[PDB]
Amino acid sequence: KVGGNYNYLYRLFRKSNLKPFERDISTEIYQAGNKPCNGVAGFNCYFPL
Amino acid sequence: RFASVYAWNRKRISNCVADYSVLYNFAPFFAFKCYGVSPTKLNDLCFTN
Repeated sequence: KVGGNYNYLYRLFRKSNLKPFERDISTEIYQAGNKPCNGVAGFNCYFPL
Repeated sequence: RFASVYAWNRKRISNCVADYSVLYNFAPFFAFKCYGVSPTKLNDLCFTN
């Protein structure tokens, strides 16, 4: 679609590697660690999808 | 003081430890984007230039 097709997404980075034939429905934000992240944040707390 | 945009400088780093710890330099960044390389995974990668 022209600037659409947002229904198909992916994950560029995750906290840990997925197991063989493992499925993860949750899409929580990866914690930064060096800075407390509750909502949006900077270095390591971006949206995965 | 930095240089202008029409006469931007370029510093070559080839014999130094690539410690990506930009967090202590004005951590509230206005625009921190990464292209091709993950933000947190960059600290554990080696390159040429």
